[PDB]
Amino acid sequence: KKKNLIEVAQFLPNWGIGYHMAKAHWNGVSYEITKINLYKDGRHGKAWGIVHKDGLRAAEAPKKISGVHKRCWKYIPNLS
Amino acid sequence: DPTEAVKELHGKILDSVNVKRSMPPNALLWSLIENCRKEDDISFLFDALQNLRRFRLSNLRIHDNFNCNLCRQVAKTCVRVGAINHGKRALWKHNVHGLTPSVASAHHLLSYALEHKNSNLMDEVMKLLKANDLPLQPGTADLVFRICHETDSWDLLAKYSKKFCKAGVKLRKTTFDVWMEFAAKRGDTESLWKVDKLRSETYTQHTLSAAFSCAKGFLLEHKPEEAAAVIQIICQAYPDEKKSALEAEFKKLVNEWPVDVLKHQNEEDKKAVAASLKSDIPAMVNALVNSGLRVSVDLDELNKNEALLS
Amino acid sequence: PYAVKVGIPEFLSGIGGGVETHVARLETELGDLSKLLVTRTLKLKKFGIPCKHRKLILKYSQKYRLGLWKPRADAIKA
RNA sequence: UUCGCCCGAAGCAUCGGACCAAUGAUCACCCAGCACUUCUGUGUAACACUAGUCACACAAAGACUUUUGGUGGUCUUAUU
RNA sequence: UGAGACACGGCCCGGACUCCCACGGGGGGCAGCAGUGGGGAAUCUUGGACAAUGGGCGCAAGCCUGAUCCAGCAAUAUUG
RNA sequence: AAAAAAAAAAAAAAUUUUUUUUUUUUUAAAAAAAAAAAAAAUUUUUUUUAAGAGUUGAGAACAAAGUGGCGAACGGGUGAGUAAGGCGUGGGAAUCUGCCGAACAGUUCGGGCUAAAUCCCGAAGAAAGCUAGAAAGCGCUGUUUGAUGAGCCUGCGUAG
Ligand SMILES: [K+]
Ligand SMILES: [K+]
Ligand SMILES: [Mg+2]
Ligand SMILES: [Mg+2]
Ligand SMILES: [Mg+2]
Ligand SMILES: [Mg+2]
Ligand SMILES: [Mg+2]
Ligand SMILES: [Mg+2]
Ligand SMILES: [Mg+2]
Ligand SMILES: [Mg+2]
Ligand SMILES: [Mg+2]
Ligand SMILES: [Mg+2]
Ligand SMILES: [Mg+2]
Ligand SMILES: [Mg+2]
Ligand SMILES: [Mg+2]
Ligand SMILES: [Mg+2]
Repeated sequence: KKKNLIEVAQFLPNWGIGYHMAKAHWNGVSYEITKINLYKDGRHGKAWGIVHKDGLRAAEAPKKISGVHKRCWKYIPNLS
Repeated sequence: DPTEAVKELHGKILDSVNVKRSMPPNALLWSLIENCRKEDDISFLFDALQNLRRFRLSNLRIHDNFNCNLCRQVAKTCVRVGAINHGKRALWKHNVHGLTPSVASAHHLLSYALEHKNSNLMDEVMKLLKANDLPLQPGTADLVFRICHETDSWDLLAKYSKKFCKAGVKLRKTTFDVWMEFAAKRGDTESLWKVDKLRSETYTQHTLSAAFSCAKGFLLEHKPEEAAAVIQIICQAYPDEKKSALEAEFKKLVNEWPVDVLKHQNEEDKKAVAASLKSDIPAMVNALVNSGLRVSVDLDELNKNEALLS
Repeated sequence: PYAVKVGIPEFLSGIGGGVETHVARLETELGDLSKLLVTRTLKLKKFGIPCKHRKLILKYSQKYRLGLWKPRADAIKA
């Protein structure tokens, strides 16, 4: 079964804050995690991030990430 | 299967976390660490760590991993009982237990590997160090050279000495002594003078065991004059504190050194080295007694060794 | 993911819904897929194709000629 | 069809206790976290001959702070 | 409940009638389109398609639509 | 178990060879999970279990059952009641109005339903998010408006 953003961030040190998360079909965009609002079960929650366009930061203040519980998320090992 | 301190401690935690929804005291986690006794009870400890990490983020809003000493102690407890797989899981960079890999956890794993004579456990612990991006340190080099002394692994010596020298670490005196004495055990003369040159680049003045190994390398060339001068200048520059230790090392010459240096040769080279040592080491003892050194040796142990009749 | 070489049977099997029973008749009487893409309802009615199957064939012919739909290549092993 | 009595299903409404079950506010108390102090234990690096000396994290305690989570009280029961 | 109902094919209650029930109890409302008994001198098919027009939902693709459109029965009507 | 392009000619044939980009690893330039059985000098061939798992990489349906939104207040039927709270016609003030058109402002943070939400609760000021697959496109909220409907009232006219 595929993993959402929370189920990927469980196998990450410091809960994935500081890492670049992206959906699997995305091509050249990721979010740099700033806050994770974990729920009770440990598999669902919210997320806040910094958007990066082509590896370059495009926004100043973080924003809440849409589609966190969609089972298509991954972390980029190269950008982070 | 579980020890009862541990089943009770695990529960009191998984009950605070899950039923009361409040953080337990740290003492309960630390006593679950201190009271682990058998291999099966540290799966209970890892379940506790996962549940406490989930609670720390979920209720306390703590993203951070478990701190350094806690990771040191969970690794040393995982290896004190003797579960090495979950012991080496503390070196993983990506884990659901909040464990930060450190040099100290690898030092515990390599201390076990030294104390239990485990040669491949070097290879897994060092591949875990490289995989999980931890830096290479002089104490790691100390432990690695000490274990590959005791396991008859020259390939590990060459590979990891190249890795450590490329990494730019500063090797201590003791690991240099271990390297020179093991190359004396094996008989690589060119490597012996190579590491002597490298340590002369590193430090200036010789110590006991390395001038000792230099004398071993010169005696392998059947040139007892330079060896005698080297141990002369290392004996003059000491007080009389280690008079029993130098006699113990001369007993090491007359007991254990020829066996170790002729296990790794061929049979005609065994005959040649047996004859060469039988010609040189009585002259070496007579030279040392002539130069003024009062050293108690057993020359009968030359013929009492079962290796030296090859 | 779509069929590279598309004929009448690939087209009708990509439509689905039981319309692939008329593959042999449409191969016999129309032959070419490009003739089928401009066939209209009276010709299909003369060939013995019912009302819903006719409407499906005409719908997917219009979709195919505009690029809006292609038959999938996964229907290759029967 | 209308009027006077008796009964009063469901339901809207109005009360009343009730801290019923939540929610909110406000008190304490308990862990835990951030900064702090240590003659404490356990590690890493110099050095020193094996002892010092820094740097860590101690959660290992401390104690006013302040926060996240709980628990136990109150609200002329404050909103359901 | 809802923007909108005190809501034909929603809910609650009471009543008459009716169908199951394993017998404890449940269920129903053609004055929607067809159709059947009955009453009457007397009044039709248990049809086809969503192609058109109109409507609901959907970004669309579409999906629903007995609205409708169109066939069937009847000298019932019509300057044929 | 990566993206793009080409493969038609001499001495039983679906999937391979070549060229350019790209992620990572191995020994500063190049090269490219565990177990069983076999072969070779660590690799390859076949098979079992993988995968609450140092991110398993794409894909297809999920209708399979639901939560939620919008619509089931329209359309369709009948004329039982109703003699004026109805209807016809003309007016009015003390109101609301989904969808639709046009401006402006926002769309922040916690908790609950075994799991989640555009569902429910709380705080500010009211809210709700989805989509780099629908990323400046939808949606929601507040305030001004147009449009359309609805509620309320009333003059006159309307059986025996
Ligand atoms: K239609
Ligand atoms: K007649
Ligand atoms: Mg009552
Ligand atoms: Mg509605
Ligand atoms: Mg209402
Ligand atoms: Mg009905
Ligand atoms: Mg009827
Ligand atoms: Mg009759
Ligand atoms: Mg239409
Ligand atoms: Mg629309
Ligand atoms: Mg019809
Ligand atoms: Mg006529
Ligand atoms: Mg209805
Ligand atoms: Mg109606
Ligand atoms: Mg009609
Ligand atoms: Mg009428």
